[PDB]
Amino acid sequence: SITLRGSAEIVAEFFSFGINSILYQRGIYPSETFTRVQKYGLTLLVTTDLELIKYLNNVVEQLKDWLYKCSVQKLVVVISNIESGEVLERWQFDIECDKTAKDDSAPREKSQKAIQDEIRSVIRQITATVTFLPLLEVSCSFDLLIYTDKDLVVPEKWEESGPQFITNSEEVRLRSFTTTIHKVNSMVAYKIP
Amino acid sequence: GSITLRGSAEIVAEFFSFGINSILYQRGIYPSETFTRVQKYGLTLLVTTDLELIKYLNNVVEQLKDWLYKCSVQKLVVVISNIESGEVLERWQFDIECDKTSQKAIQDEIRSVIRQITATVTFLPLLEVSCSFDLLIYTDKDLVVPEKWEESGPQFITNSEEVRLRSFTTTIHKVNSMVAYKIPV
Repeated sequence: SITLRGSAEIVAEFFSFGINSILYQRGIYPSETFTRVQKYGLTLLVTTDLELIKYLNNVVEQLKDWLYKCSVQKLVVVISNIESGEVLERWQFDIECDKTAKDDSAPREKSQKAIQDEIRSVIRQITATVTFLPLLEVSCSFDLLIYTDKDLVVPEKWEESGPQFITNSEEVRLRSFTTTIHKVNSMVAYKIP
Repeated sequence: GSITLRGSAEIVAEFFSFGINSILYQRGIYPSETFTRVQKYGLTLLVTTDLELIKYLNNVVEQLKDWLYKCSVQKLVVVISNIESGEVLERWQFDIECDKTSQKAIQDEIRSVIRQITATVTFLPLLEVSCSFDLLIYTDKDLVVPEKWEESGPQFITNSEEVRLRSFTTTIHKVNSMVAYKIPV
């Protein structure tokens, strides 16, 4: 059994490792930037750069918050050529949320194993994605997007931003894990050569 | 759907290998740590490193590289089925575009395949039980095919835990033959 207490966390945790494993599997940050660790029963890499750690701790944390409340539905990783500004790759996580859970008599029935396994297969897929994605050879920087309700108060630093879709694109839809309180559809979108 | 492998023989085999590999990875048939990244044709590819499999996937692919140099094999079909159940779980079908026998060319081919395989694994349910592989080499009713290859086929077992796969077996199914004609007038 599992509760909003934690299902908020599980998904936040996912975004940490995912965003890391995206950044590493892409060439966003240097390969030696990251360290080899165990989670979900795979070996993923998380970053070492203090700047990037402090950064992600803030987002993983801020998401944990909003997930509890069901404010956030989209999280996007926008990979853009820092030389030009142009967008080259775009990882997009849709978050179907079950509002009627704050009000649940009993915790949902679903083993840790279950959920920690649906993910093992998502992350696993994102990894095998490496073949057909085009290679980023220009200096690229990333950026997060969070989609949320107008009916929410967001800390002062954030600010409204264009969607930044890819001029000429090709998407590929991926597996979707779910805690029964949060479903996360994941799909990548690359620039057609 | 079904994936189309176009090319000469020395190649189409290698492609099959890359695909049947990707399937084993993304479906968690073997573990994650079973595999490794290797680069060939300027691409990165996931391939397995369990010696059992390599031996087997090799002998079957070599014999396939052969039947192919003359376009005798029409389609390969992989049939992941529950091992006690019997019930099929999913089929992976490869249609062959046979050419009897630069690099930008190959490159695009591999991608379309891995990309196909990948977009597919999206819609499949999670696997959760033990299971058997059944490779089906579909060939011309006529063939140098040794008797053993048909019906029983060569196979291997792995009772060792940590691996979904339990038996992988190949078998040749001879069906008909095709001849392309024109009609100049």
